[PDB]
Amino acid sequence: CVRLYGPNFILQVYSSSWHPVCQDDWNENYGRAACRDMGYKNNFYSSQGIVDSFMKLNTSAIYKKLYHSDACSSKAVVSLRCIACGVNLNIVGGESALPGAWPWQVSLHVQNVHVCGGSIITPEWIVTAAHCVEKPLNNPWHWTAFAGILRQSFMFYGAGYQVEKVISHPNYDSKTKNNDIALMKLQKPLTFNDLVKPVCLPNPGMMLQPEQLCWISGWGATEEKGKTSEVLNAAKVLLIETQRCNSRYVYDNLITPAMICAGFLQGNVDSCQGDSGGPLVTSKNNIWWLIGDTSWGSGCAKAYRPGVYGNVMVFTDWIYRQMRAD
Ligand SMILES: *[C@@H]1O[C@H](CO)[C@@H](O[C@@H]2O[C@H](CO)[C@@H](O)[C@H](O)[C@H]2NC(C)=O)[C@H](O)[C@H]1NC(C)=O
Ligand SMILES: *C(=O)c1ccc(NC(=N)N)cc1
Repeated sequence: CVRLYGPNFILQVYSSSWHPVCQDDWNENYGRAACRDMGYKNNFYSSQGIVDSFMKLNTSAIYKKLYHSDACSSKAVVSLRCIACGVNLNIVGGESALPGAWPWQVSLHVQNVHVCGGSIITPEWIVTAAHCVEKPLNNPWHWTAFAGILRQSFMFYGAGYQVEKVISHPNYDSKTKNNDIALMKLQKPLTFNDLVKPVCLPNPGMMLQPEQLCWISGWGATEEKGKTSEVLNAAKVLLIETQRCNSRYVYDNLITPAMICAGFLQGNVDSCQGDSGGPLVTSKNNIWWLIGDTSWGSGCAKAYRPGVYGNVMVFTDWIYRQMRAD
C-alpha cells in the first residue's frame, strides 16, 4: 500500500485517499526500506525533501510506523527514487538511432535471430509484450537479450544475456491482445554505462497531454511485409485520444483502458512487425518514462490504422509485485 506519485516521485501511503509522507525524521534507510517494499530489491538512488493531510513517522518501536498528521514540522514531503533511470544522450518513416539515445532498448533473440523488442527497467528486469512469449516461446531457455548494440550484425551468438524467467500478465487475452505485457528476468545482471541504462516506470498522476509527444524505437520492418531492420530506428509519435482511436473509422471500440494509441491518423510513421514488446517513451520533468509497450495494429503506417500499445501505467503495480515475489 506504498506508491510513488507524479513526475516528482512523491512518496504516498494509502488510508482506507492517498497522502504524502513527511520529511520529518526520514532518512536514506527508511527510503531503502520503502524501495524494497516496492520490489526494487538491491536498487536505491535518492531520498530528499520536496516543497510540494500527511503520513508522519512514529519515533517509537516502514508502513506500520506511520500515522495521520495535519502538518509536517519540516514543511516538506519525501521524494523517493529507487533507481537512476530515464537519462539518455544530452519502425516505418523513422531514422537510425544514435548510440546512447535509447539505452533501455533491447533486442530479444530466439535461434540467433531478432524476434521482439524490450525495455530495461532494472539490471535484471525487462518489460516486453505477452504476445512475444506465447507458446511455443513461453519457456525462458529460448531467449537471449542484446543491450547497447545498435546493429543486428554486431549481436554475436554466445554474447547475449540468457533469460532465466518469463512472466505473462494473468489477464492477457490472445484473441483481443488485451493486457499485452510480460516481464523477462536475466540470469546475469547488466552492466550500466552510457549505452545501457534503464527507462523509468510511469507513476500514477503523470498528467500527460491528450496528444503527448512520444518516441518509439525498434528493429521492426521499415515497410509493411518487410524484413527485420539491421539497424535500430527511432521515430516521434503523438498519443491519439482513446475516444478518437475507438471511432467507427479507426479501431471501432477495440481500445480498452489497458491500451493506448499513438502515431498519426494520416499514417506514414508507425511501429511494425519486429518492434513489438519495445518502448513507447515520453520526456517530462527531464526524465524519460515508459508509457507503452508496442502491442498491435492493422498493417503498418496505413491511414486510420495507428499503433496500439500496452498502457504500462495500468500494469506498474503488477510489475512491482512480480519483482518483489522473485
Ligand atoms: C507510536 O507507537 C506506539 C508504540 O507502538 C503507539 O502506542 C501504542 O498504541 C496502542 C493503541 O493504538 C496501545 O494499545 C499500545 O499499548 C501502545 N504502545 C505503547 C508502547 O504504549 C503510539 O500510539 C504511536 N504513536 C502515534 C502518535 O500513533
Ligand atoms: C508488433 O510487432 C506490431 C505492432 C504494431 C503493428 N502495426 C501498427 N503499429 N500499425 C505491427 C506489428
